[PDB]
Amino acid sequence: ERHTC
Amino acid sequence: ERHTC
Amino acid sequence: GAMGSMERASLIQKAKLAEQAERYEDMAAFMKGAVEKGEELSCEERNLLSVAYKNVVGGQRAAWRVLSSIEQKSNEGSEEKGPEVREYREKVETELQGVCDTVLGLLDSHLIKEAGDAESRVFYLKMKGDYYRYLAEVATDDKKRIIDSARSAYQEAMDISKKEMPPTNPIRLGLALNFSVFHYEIANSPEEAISLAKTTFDEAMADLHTLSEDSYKDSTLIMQLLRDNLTLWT
Amino acid sequence: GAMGSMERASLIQKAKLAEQAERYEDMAAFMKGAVEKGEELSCEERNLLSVAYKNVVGGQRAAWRVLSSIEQKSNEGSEEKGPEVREYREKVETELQGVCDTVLGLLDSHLIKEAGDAESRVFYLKMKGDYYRYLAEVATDDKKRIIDSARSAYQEAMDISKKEMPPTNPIRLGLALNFSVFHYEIANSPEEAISLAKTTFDEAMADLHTLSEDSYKDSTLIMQLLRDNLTLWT
Ligand SMILES: C=CC(C)(C)OC[C@H]1O[C@H](O[C@@H]2C3=C([C@H](C)COC(C)=O)C[C@H](O)[C@]3(C)/C=C3/[C@@H](COC)CC[C@H]3[C@@H](C)[C@H]2O)[C@H](O)[C@@H](OC(C)=O)[C@@H]1O
Ligand SMILES: C=CC(C)(C)OC[C@H]1O[C@H](O[C@@H]2C3=C([C@H](C)COC(C)=O)C[C@H](O)[C@]3(C)/C=C3/[C@@H](COC)CC[C@H]3[C@@H](C)[C@H]2O)[C@H](O)[C@@H](OC(C)=O)[C@@H]1O
Ligand SMILES: [Mg+2]
Ligand SMILES: [Mg+2]
Ligand SMILES: [Mg+2]
Ligand SMILES: [Mg+2]
Repeated sequence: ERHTC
Repeated sequence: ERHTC
Repeated sequence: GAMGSMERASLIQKAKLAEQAERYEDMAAFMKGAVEKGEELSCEERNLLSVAYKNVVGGQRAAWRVLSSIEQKSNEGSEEKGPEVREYREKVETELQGVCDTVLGLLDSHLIKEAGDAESRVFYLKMKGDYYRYLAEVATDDKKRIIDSARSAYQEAMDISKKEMPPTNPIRLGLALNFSVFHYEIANSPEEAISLAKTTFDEAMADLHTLSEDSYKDSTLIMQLLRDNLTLWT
Repeated sequence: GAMGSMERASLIQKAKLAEQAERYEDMAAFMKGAVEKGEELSCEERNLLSVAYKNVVGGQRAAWRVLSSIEQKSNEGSEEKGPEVREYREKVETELQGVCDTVLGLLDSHLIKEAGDAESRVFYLKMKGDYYRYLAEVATDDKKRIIDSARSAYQEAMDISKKEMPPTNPIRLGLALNFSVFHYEIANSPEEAISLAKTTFDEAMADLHTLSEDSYKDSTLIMQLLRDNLTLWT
């Protein structure tokens, strides 16, 4: 669950 | 929040 | 139809894939295609059909309620903002009515007419009442005739289900749940809604002793849904 | 275009309504229409544009990953099920590529070319890298050129953002977050990804003392997103 925005 | 199905 | 060139089995396969992917618009299009092949649906296939359109129209209804609330606030001291809110509420409403019409047309051509077993006939008549009920939620010269269509469909399903199904049957219980909410918030009959939810719950409770363990997860869920509505209304 | 007859202000108004209703496909169509009026977007309008398509493509990507996982399991002892899984994965993939192409076309016609201020130019170049990155996720003769397009867009945004924005600027931080994930899972460069997330976090941390209280909720969120990725990767 790495984050991108 | 009455329920229907 | 766009699905006319696809095999029936492939359509069913792809509806199940769309379910796993929560792609409910696709799921509905695949099952519509499956219905239009002209063969009766199995039990598992009926459930795919109803879940697909329940989620499509459900999202449309939630968005319609958001916009309608904004529209109502704009008609209280409120600053004129123009026609955009009404326009976009109408846009969503027309799409919603279109889906409901498509589902009612599938039932009319020709699912209900070819359903002889109670489990299918009640299932489809419940669906008919549900989607007429959804049309009633947004109706304002026509509401009365749409409401009576919903009641008539529910009532016939009720009659069949009482004669031909046990009181614990999940379809019978789910029909009673939705027909009770129909009485409560559409037909302005809260006492009929409460009475219907209580006798339905009580008569299924008395029948539980006949049932195998873990073969009625859906019925037990719906009984809790009946109990929840009663607690909310009393 | 279908939105060509609607006023620019009405399109913006209706995109905000679609946001409140979580009707992101509509929101994207309204903002596409707004872009096509030919005027630059304000800051608030840029955010409406990016949120709309981020949610549309996001849902398409999640469904593509579901189907691709099923497809891969079907190519391990696995029983042949036919072409349906590949077909439906391709169907979703082609739709996804279509949205990405539409967003890249808006940026190319003519958002990037008319953006002079750093806050807009970096914002649009980040978007360009994002949607080329999404094309790279599903690419298998073409992946290399799509990957380089994404990197080139990210890199130019990086250059501008370092020269023209403070280290705490939310757009600069969000660009660095996504370019780091680009390095990690697209360009096979985990060390570059880690280094980029750490220097970005550390240099914003040193700049917090210049900032007003409660004027940087978005920057603080993104700093936690950088910290989360680092903890996951180290
Ligand atoms: C889309 C289909 C999938 C997800 C594969 O199955 C949906 C479900 O299909 C069946 O459940 C039906 C069913 C529902 C059950 C109450 C769900 O039960 C549990 C424990 O999750 C919800 C669904 O919407 C569905 C298909 C709808 C109806 C409803 C239809 O009116 C036209 C009447 C009541 C209810 C009946 C048909 C239920 O039997 C099964 O008995 C359920 O299995 C279990 C554990 O009870 C399964 O979850
Ligand atoms: C759809 C627009 C709405 C919901 C109205 O606003 C979205 C948000 O728009 C702004 O936040 C932007 C913004 C995000 C913020 C990190 C959200 O912050 C909080 C506290 O919720 C998420 C959004 O996706 C958005 C627009 C995207 C970008 C991203 C765009 O790349 C092309 C780069 C980083 C980030 C920047 C642009 C953020 O400034 C605002 O500063 C946010 O307000 C707060 C409390 O920080 C607001 O929640
Ligand atoms: Mg055939
Ligand atoms: Mg028959
Ligand atoms: Mg004008
Ligand atoms: Mg300019």
